[PDB]
Amino acid sequence: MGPCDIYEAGDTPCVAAHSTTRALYSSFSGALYQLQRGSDDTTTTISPLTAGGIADASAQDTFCANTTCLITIIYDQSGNGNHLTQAPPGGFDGPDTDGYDNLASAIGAPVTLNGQKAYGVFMSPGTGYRNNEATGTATGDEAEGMYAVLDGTHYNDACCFDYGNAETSSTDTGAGHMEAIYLGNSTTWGYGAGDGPWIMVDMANNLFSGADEGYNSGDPSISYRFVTAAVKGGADKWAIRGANAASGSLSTYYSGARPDYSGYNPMSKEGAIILGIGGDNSNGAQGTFYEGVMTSGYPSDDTENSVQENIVAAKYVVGSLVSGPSFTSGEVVSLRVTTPGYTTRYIAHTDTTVNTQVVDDDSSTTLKEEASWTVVTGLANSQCFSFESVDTPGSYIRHYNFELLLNANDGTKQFHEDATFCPQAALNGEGTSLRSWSYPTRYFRHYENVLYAASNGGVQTFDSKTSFNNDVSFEIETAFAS
Ligand SMILES: *[C@@H]1O[C@H](CO)[C@@H](O[C@@H]2O[C@H](CO)[C@@H](O)[C@H](O)[C@H]2NC(C)=O)[C@H](O)[C@H]1NC(C)=O
Ligand SMILES: OC[C@@H]1O[C@@H](OC[C@@H]2O[C@@H](O)[C@H](O)[C@H]2O)[C@H](O)[C@H]1O
Ligand SMILES: OC[C@@H]1O[C@@H](OC[C@@H]2O[C@@H](O)[C@H](O)[C@H]2O)[C@H](O)[C@H]1O
Repeated sequence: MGPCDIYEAGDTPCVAAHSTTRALYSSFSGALYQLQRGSDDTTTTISPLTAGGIADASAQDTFCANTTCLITIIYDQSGNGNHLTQAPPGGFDGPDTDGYDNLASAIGAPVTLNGQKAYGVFMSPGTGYRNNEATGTATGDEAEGMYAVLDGTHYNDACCFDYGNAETSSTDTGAGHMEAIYLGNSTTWGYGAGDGPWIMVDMANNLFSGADEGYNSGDPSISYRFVTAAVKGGADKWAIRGANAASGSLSTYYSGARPDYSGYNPMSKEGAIILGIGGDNSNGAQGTFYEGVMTSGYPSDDTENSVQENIVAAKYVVGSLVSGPSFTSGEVVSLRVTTPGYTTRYIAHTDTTVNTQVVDDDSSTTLKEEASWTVVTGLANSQCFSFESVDTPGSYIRHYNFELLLNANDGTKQFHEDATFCPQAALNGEGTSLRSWSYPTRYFRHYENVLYAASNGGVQTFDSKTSFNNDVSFEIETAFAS
């Protein structure tokens, strides 16, 4: 039995079921999600290896070979057709074309379910999926239950990383017009004990960590690499239950009556489905979606313990983020451009500007240093790396407004995440392709001799698809700074 089988057995069936990693029903064998490579814009679907099995990753790898990929659709295994597509603009606009949010990369969250490779949905700020016209999802004050397996170590405080019930107009229509899971350390509304993140319930104009608006000590900081967030709501009653999806039971952080404030009882849920964003399209949050569902009816604590147990069984385990050459901490390297007509330039810098210059043995000591980088363990992820200036120690290469700059490490989380880059076998085949970690859709890329955290096609002029593969492939060579 898969999650939704258990939910069916409990008389609280799924009305929406999403996951890019595995089937949620034992008998499901259809398409899980859809891909689309930047090479030719053509698509393809990835399904389970076998009925109710894990996703056929190799197929995604085959399809995305020597190019970039995005997840265009996360199908609803339930049959209701509540697939999740690119989120539209609402109370806020997305960073993508005409106000849309960004589709996520297909390789930003590689994992293995019981030894089998699969891909999660790594969402950077500005990314979001939605379905404003679902079927079967609770509305009005109707009871419902939901859950999700997220990455307890990927998130922020910006509004809002959700997965649940939202408004069908993509606008904030007031309190009680939402019921979605939330995971982050935002404190603009509710919040819990510790530094976070916290599993909270977005009920519109308020993320709730418990009964009282604002602070609630009953909701603890939950930060496992694989978190199971279970949330349910009914007639003047709801609850927050969390657990290490990798192992163990669900714990109850909240159980009781609706927060005692106008508009929260009875509820006024509209029935749309959102992911990685807020009900009015707030898109400043980040997270990782592995699998999750919504249901009709208030699930019994028992029913949920079964789902959790099944999850633990799925055996989630972080997957390799690196491919290609790769480096070793403490290694001093020099990165050479492979694009035809620029093959004698190296990634260097002029103060905080990271660019490409012509460096050779006649070059000054200063430039050989500005063109030499010390590779240290990824500031935000030990699997990957961060690049430190040889000439300017204490500073690393980080993206800002998507421009590679040379700033000093200020010890913060932001800096850490903006300075982490993961090695991938060069798209053109020559060397490595340095993929951002916090923005898996972006790679080190030179555009008119200046470095950017560019995507294969986008809203920035430097996101150009023209010469992309070459502009993101670099050869690792001996550091000029010896
Ligand atoms: C959410 O958690 C992060 C990480 O602990 C907090 O970030 C720090 O941010 C402040 C405000 O900029 C800096 O003084 C600290 O130096 C940062 N520390 C780290 C470790 O990054 C963030 O403030 C938290 N958000 C809220 C709303 O409380
Ligand atoms: O690389 C992208 C990103 O740029 C920096 O933030 C800019 C910030 O984001 C919006 O709220 C506003 O446009 C601006 O204040 C981050 O350092 C980096 O991750
Ligand atoms: O970074 C070097 C180079 O810049 C970008 O293209 C520049 C383009 O080429 C000629 O047609 C003109 O000089 C200019 O519009 C590429 O992305 C990159 O390889």
